[PDB]
Amino acid sequence: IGAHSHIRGLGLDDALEPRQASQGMVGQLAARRAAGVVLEMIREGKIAGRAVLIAGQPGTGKTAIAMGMAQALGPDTPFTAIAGSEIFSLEMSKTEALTQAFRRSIGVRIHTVSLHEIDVINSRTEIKSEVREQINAKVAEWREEGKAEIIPGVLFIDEVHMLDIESFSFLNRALESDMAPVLIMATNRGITRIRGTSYQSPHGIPIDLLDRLLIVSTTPYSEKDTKQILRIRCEEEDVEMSEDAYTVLTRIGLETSLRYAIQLITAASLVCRKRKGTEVQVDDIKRVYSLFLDESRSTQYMKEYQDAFLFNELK
Amino acid sequence: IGAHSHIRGLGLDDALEPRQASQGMVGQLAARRAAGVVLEMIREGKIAGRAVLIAGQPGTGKTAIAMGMAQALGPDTPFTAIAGSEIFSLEMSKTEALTQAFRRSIGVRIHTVSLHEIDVINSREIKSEVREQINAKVAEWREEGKAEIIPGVLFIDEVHMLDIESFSFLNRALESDMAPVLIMATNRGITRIRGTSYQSPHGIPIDLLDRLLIVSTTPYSEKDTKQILRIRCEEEDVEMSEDAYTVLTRIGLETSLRYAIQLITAASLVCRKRKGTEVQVDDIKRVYSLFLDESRSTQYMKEYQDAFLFN
Amino acid sequence: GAHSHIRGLGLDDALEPRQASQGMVGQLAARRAAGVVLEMIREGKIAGRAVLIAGQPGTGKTAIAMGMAQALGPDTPFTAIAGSEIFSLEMSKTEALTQAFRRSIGVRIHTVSLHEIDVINSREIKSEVREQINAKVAEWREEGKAEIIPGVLFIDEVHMLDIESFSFLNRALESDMAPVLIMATNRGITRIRGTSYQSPHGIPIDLLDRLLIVSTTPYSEKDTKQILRIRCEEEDVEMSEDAYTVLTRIGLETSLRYAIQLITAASLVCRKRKGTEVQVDDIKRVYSLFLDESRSTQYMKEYQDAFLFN
Amino acid sequence: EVKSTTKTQRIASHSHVKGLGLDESGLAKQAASGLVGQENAREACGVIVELIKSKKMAGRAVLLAGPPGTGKTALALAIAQELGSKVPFCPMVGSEVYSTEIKKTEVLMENFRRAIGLRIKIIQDVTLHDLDVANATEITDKLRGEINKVVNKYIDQGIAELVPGVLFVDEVHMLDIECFTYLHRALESSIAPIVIFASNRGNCVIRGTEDITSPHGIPLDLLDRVMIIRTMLYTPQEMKQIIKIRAQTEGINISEEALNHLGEIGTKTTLRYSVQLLTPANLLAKINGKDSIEKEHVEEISELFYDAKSSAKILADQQD
Amino acid sequence: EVKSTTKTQRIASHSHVKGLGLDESGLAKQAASGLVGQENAREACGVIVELIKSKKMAGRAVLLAGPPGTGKTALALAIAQELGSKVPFCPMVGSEVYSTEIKKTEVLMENFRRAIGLRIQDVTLHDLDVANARTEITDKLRGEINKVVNKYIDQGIAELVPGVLFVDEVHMLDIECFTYLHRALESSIAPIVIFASNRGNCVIRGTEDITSPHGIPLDLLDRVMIIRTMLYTPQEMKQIIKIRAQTEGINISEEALNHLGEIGTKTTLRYSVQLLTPANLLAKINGKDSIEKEHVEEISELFYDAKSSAKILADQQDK
Amino acid sequence: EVKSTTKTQRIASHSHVKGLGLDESGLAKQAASGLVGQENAREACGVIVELIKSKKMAGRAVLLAGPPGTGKTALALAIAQELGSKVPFCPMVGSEVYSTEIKKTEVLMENFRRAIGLRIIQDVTLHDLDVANARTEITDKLRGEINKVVNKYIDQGIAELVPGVLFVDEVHMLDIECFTYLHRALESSIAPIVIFASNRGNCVIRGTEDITSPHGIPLDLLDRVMIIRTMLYTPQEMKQIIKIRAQTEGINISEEALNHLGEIGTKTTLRYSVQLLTPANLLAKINGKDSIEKEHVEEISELFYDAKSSAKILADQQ
Ligand SMILES: Nc1ncnc2c1ncn2[C@@H]1O[C@H](COP(=O)(O)OP(=O)(O)OP(=O)(O)O)[C@@H](O)[C@H]1O
Ligand SMILES: Nc1ncnc2c1ncn2[C@@H]1O[C@H](COP(=O)(O)OP(=O)(O)OP(=O)(O)O)[C@@H](O)[C@H]1O
Ligand SMILES: Nc1ncnc2c1ncn2[C@@H]1O[C@H](COP(=O)(O)OP(=O)(O)OP(=O)(O)O)[C@@H](O)[C@H]1O
Ligand SMILES: Nc1ncnc2c1ncn2[C@@H]1O[C@H](COP(=O)(O)OP(=O)(O)OP(=O)(O)O)[C@@H](O)[C@H]1O
Ligand SMILES: Nc1ncnc2c1ncn2[C@@H]1O[C@H](COP(=O)(O)OP(=O)(O)OP(=O)(O)O)[C@@H](O)[C@H]1O
Repeated sequence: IGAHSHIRGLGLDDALEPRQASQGMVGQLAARRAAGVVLEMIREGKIAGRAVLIAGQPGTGKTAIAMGMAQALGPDTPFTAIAGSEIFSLEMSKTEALTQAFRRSIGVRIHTVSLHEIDVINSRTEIKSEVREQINAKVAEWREEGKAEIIPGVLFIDEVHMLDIESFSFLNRALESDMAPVLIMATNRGITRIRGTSYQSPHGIPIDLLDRLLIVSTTPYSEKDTKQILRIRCEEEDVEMSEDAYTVLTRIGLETSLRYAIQLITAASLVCRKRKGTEVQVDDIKRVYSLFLDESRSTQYMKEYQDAFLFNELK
Repeated sequence: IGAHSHIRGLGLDDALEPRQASQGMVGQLAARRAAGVVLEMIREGKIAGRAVLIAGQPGTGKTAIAMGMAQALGPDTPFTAIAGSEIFSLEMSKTEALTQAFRRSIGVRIHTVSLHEIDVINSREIKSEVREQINAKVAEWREEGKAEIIPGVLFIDEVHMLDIESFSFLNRALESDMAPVLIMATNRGITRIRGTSYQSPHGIPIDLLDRLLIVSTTPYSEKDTKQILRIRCEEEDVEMSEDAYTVLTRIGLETSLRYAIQLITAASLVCRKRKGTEVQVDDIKRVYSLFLDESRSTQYMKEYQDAFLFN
Repeated sequence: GAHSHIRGLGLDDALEPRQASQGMVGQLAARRAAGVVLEMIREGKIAGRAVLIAGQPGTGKTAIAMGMAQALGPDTPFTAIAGSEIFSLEMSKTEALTQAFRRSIGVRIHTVSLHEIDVINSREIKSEVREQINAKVAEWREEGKAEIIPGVLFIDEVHMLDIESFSFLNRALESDMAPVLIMATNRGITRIRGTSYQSPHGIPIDLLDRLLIVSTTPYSEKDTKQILRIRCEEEDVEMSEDAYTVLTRIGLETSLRYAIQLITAASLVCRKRKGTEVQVDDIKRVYSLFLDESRSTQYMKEYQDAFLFN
Repeated sequence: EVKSTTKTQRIASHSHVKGLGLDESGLAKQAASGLVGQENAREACGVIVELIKSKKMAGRAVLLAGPPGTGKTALALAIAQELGSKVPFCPMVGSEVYSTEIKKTEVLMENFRRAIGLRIKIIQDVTLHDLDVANATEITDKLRGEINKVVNKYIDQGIAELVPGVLFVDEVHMLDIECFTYLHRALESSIAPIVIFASNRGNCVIRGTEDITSPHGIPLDLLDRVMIIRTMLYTPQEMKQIIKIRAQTEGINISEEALNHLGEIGTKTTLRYSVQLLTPANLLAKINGKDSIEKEHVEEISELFYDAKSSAKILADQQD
Repeated sequence: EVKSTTKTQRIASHSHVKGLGLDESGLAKQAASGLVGQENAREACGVIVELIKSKKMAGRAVLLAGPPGTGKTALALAIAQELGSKVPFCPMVGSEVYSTEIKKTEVLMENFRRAIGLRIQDVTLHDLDVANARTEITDKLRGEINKVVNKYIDQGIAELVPGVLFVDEVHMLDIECFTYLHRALESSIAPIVIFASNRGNCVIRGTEDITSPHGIPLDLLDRVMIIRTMLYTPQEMKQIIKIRAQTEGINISEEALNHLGEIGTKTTLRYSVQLLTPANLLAKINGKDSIEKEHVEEISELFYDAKSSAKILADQQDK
Repeated sequence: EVKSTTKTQRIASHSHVKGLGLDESGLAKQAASGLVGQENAREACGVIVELIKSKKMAGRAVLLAGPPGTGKTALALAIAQELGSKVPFCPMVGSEVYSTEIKKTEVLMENFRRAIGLRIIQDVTLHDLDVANARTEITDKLRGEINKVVNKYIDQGIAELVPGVLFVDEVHMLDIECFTYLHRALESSIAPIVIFASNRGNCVIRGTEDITSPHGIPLDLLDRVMIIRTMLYTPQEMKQIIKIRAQTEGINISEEALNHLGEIGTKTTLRYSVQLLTPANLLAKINGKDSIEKEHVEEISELFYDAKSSAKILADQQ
């Protein structure tokens, strides 16, 4: 089961106004409306030489908004979401990792198949430079024939601040293509040094690329919006839960993270299943919270430990 | 038109005493005299295992003195002036860049042709085998008597740019019998030696410093600056008013001689664009407002960055 | 040799140190603990373990390691290397360490180290050559014509090793014929080379957690004299008692290494004037001639500091 | 036959820049040839134009030093316009040289070839790079040697004439010591384009030196051969003026109230940010069934979308 | 036929750990299945076990976070016990990837293959790799075994049993290794990856600037479930040391055990347990049936713990 | 036949150094064998000489620790002179190993081969034999051929091996890997006597970044090293050395000029002072003068600078 399984589009009306709860989206109104304006630009073909940045704290639906945009663009539109750190591979070049990420977001119609799938099919049965060169000529023939349609999708780069200039320059060259997908990046970082450079820049993105961005901000969720997201996620993970439990899990979510709160659903349901239960109660959420820790509690304990042994270095 | 086109020699008498204004050289007296004593050493053959360092602030005639020495050595003597940063190439090894710089300064008489030209002729970085053949070819011509090896002058400006790897190359390079007279320039005092964690005067390893004849250039007065500008105008074929020279030298002293000279070409165009006949103060004044000196260029950038930091 | 006098640990049956026995003087606690380690090697209870001798320089860390190797057997292979020795122009850190390990693993026929067998069937050693010898020795062993006798590998200046080499030792000690690894250092908490992390003795925590850590305490005037007295006997140097009194003072004030270094030089000064035995004037003169690493530096500090004031 | 390699996405924002807008004497007009204000930098570019034409730019390059969104690129394009139309203009960013699959020399070689053109005598206007792709497996330096021999024979015959253009290098502090050495050497050639640098920084460490700080991050050897022109921030009147040209160019109707607000957004952020709001603001108006952009549309787009500085600030404040 | 590649020297210290010792409901017992105390971490591992068995550990990993010598390894081994006896358990240290002669990918590939087994013959995927090479274990040889194994599964002669891959000193893996793990963790036939940490926020190796919890990239850390292990009470300390003594067949007086327990409080439980062998040999030398207080006291004086041995030096270096 | 590879430009400054100038007992004389003052370091070198001759330098090396221009090189050359004349002496600088076209091992192997000689009476070094066989390039395959030839000549009795002195200046410049190459070579029976030189105190060992040790020498190697301190000369010892140099080179100098040239030494280094002799002589020759007078020295000292003062001029202007 996918994390954004509930997201079926941006859920805005004809006037690009967000509906509070529609198409799997909840709240995050301003960002959803701005994402809608971007859609109109993709459709009107006014997105050339531009990209999207979704700047916001973790668990504010940056990926969910990006997913929504891909759903709203079409039911077959290729969506690829990757982390910045994912391109730093033992078995792959940063660019080859990014090339794969790009070709995953570019579709070919017959049934729709991504350029990357076509590469894997005519490979292992990193991708060969000659193989891609053949497919690029193959798809050029099919397109000019009219038997195939090139449908550019959405490429989402989470943790974008993880990229270096070498990879940032790759994206510029990549977006020069006519079949280039709509690049949407995300970060929770402000002014940071650009990796591979001695220079600092907003979100750690080179100024030349920032000057071409449509920057969107995701604001943090309220108790109401958090509950609604958990309520939706339970439905997707097929988890029945009490209202007093939702009240507690949202509190946990607000005090910790939405990720941690969602992480507890699967575990809380098992605790409940192990005793009959029928639906997850407060005691179930409470017990599962004591069992598994959030990254903040986890580090606080380790800090307390390491700091106490450092004071030992004196006595 | 070249920057040192006016420099025809060191402008010294038989007793190696500088003439204030001679052979295209103005003032810079002690360094010129010192450069003359170095020539006597090259001539007597007492320069083996030694080199020259012209240490001085930018625009004090370090290159001009190096140029005057090369002119004074002979009309055919090979002179090669390179920047320290020029050896850091995309299409070339630091040493291969330096090898080319050295072979450009070593001549072969037949019409004099540098060893480097002979390499380029029998080539299109140059092949290791190609140089090895030419080195054997020139060895035959020399022992025959049909060719004469005439070592010249290699000038390395911004010398502090070089790392130990390249500094060690120069030591090996100067071991050769046909090695040119290495003259190096810098405006840097104690700096770390590139490629090392150690600091040394001028960023030069102590082993090489212990072998140098260090010549120091002192900055120019209002009089000497005017005379250099006056000379440069003559070379660039620019007529200028006396009141304008007064202003341009002031600009030169307050900024740099490079910037003051850079203005000549621009000021003459401003003048030419309105008839003028000769460059006036308002021409120098206008061209100063148009084009910036690097000091002004950065000060404005500091003011910008600092204003956005406060707001 | 520097440890020519060391003929064992000089312990009784109850593993109690004898103060002066088998070439060993004082350093009692460190010696007794080394004896406990021997019992573990013999009882086959040393698997997945290694030894560390933490102690200041010239406290017999190498001497104790030698005493253990002497006590294990007369034929037991002992190899002592410095940490810095693996950082070679003509050799891989691991290949340097592979050689160090194969030098400490013996083969009985006359006993010959695995490394000697490599050199014989060679002139870094070829990967294919070792692979053949490893199969060759496997046949001889299973036949019964040869006996594998694991010895002692001593890595002095251990803090010099990086994680790449520390990981090699872990893989190396996994072998059944692996020698007893004895490491020594004079360093407390230091960064692990190749890492941004600090650890006692600059050793990774995973390896530290497996170590039997012995501590060598510094020598007294009595113990220092006894070591020099022993070293003179080995270097065949006759010396006056008044001279021994001075040389031990020099030793305590400087290092035992430096006081030992002077013996050879002092005897030559004496030989150059008849003498018969080294006198105080001989030790005094040789001290003025050659400097100890600390006086050497103090003079270099005094120089640099004087030019800083001018 | 030609094909044109030209990266139109780049020069798209300057479609309105048709020259320097100088008078017969050489003085700038408030608004002329698409350019508004920035009179002094424009006048200085005029001198640069005459020096290029008078063959007095012997080994010299140009640096445009000014804050972002002050028309440094627009001026470099205007210089190319003024050199006579169909003169190549190749805008690039210092960071382009840093690619994993393509060598630094190959990024630079291509951009230089993109900046040197040919006039064949209908008159065909081709760049040296258009000819490179016209031949092609992959653009090797062996293929470059073939074109260079062909081109050199056409010149000597008199069928074609070589037109060196303008190579604009933005974010100069991003080039490394080795790239500057490649530029300086190319800048010494007779058939080279006029290299135009652009900086918005002061003293910088030269990339590849780690310790060495020099003005604009340019080695002093090259900087001695460079002529600096200062670009300045626009007044709110000059701001509205530029934004209006862009709106007109794009065929976008905007109310004077909306333009005034869009002018003050520029003052707060950059002119580039303000100009870029026009497209979304127009689409919002079209959605609302409106002929032109009104203040509400601009205000709404300015609230939905952010500028790097303010979006990064939002985060840092939430984090504190 | 089998051979078993298993590095027994590693798991040797945990020979006594036979399971989590939880009751029918899922609550821990003071002492059961070899485990003493650490009840909450044990109960949390119980949930992890049921989630693995219920196929609910979809792309999820586990991190055990606690001070050294608090049974993080013992628990990771107990998880593997609780999964089904002859279920592979591959304990490794983050620093293992750093070798001069062997590639990072090859160290990781081997350890993953060492953690995925086959089923009655019980073989791991790595035992099969060596059975063929006894030139060198190439990825071409791996492709042959993978085709053989996949045909056996579809036929029904053999069944694939994914085990536990325990990675200690996690802060030691570099950004590229985490990318290799994360990708492997996405596979259906992957083992359950269990990380271990006693560190807080660390710079991610290969980033130089970037600090994240336990040195794990946030991308991977979001897929990670954290269980906290804690320091043992002096009563629990003596209890564990006694199990170890019994396991090794070592007799120890209650007075000696009490002292050996308090040594553990001062140092670590690991240090205390390790003193048993030398303390026993000293007793055997002294012709004694069991370890007495004197023996423990003598061994504790002759041998040191890294912290106190390093302190001795630093103090001598001050004087 | 011989050719002699010897880099004469190096040893040229020490043409006057003919030995240690010690008396029958082993004490130094104020001035003897070309050496002036530096009595204690000279006496210490005397012991080193006897230890080399008595085969007691078993794996041991030497370090002359002292300020620049205190005869560390002159002493290392005198050690080679005292070992018997025609004993190889190979002076080198730690930074020589850092070359782009030549491997560190190759720089070191050449200098070691340059420091081990042969007596056939023909006096050849192992490196002279290497070039003789090459006059493609000196490969280690060519080295194996010479080594077999040389070893058969020794066993026959036609030639005898004479290990010399390898002088390594600016020791703090060698990296951890070079020291490992030296230490290993220093363990050989047929090795030269390695003589290090340092004007530095504690240094980071090159290739370690964090690790500081005396003179930048790894402690493993430093334990096998014997330290001899060289000290600064008084203006009189200074003047005496300069006078010897002037005489050697065949340059006439007034005592007044020599007194000033001695005090220039005190202000800068002895090396700087000695180097002023050639330009000062040429200035006198230009002025049509038989000898160097005070004016000539004063003029040369004003026109030319010493690295320290020329760098200071810059920093002060800055
Ligand atoms: N406005 C929203 N409406 C519906 N579901 C949402 C919304 N925001 C977040 N979610 C859901 O909550 C979870 C967290 O959202 P998401 O992963 O997009 O956050 P994020 O800001 O991208 O942070 P990160 O990816 O770094 O963890 C997902 O399962 C996502 O689908
Ligand atoms: N307890 C001892 N009994 C006899 N000889 C000893 C003793 N301790 C040291 N020595 C001798 O004194 C010298 C120095 O000892 P050793 O080399 O082992 O010290 P260390 O602690 O290992 O320091 P390092 O090897 O770093 O110089 C050697 O010749 C050694 O044999
Ligand atoms: N003086 C001007 N007159 C007319 N249009 C201008 C003027 N200056 C700038 N523009 C236009 O305003 C926009 C921003 O200017 P430009 O892109 O050239 O500035 P910049 O200083 O080079 O910085 P950056 O490229 O980083 O945004 C472009 O659309 C440009 O064409
Ligand atoms: N709760 C427990 N019950 C029984 N034995 C335990 C328990 N905890 C630990 N042990 C045992 O005590 C010793 C130390 O525990 P372990 O090695 O698993 O701890 P750790 O926290 O992983 O740290 P480290 O591996 O660095 O020493 C081992 O012998 C282990 O089997
Ligand atoms: N005691 C001495 N007696 C005679 N000549 C000496 C004496 N000391 C030095 N010299 C000579 O003075 C000069 C400088 O000495 P030397 O070059 O050996 O010193 P250094 O300490 O090794 O430093 P550096 O090589 O960096 O200049 C040389 O010409 C040398 O031969």
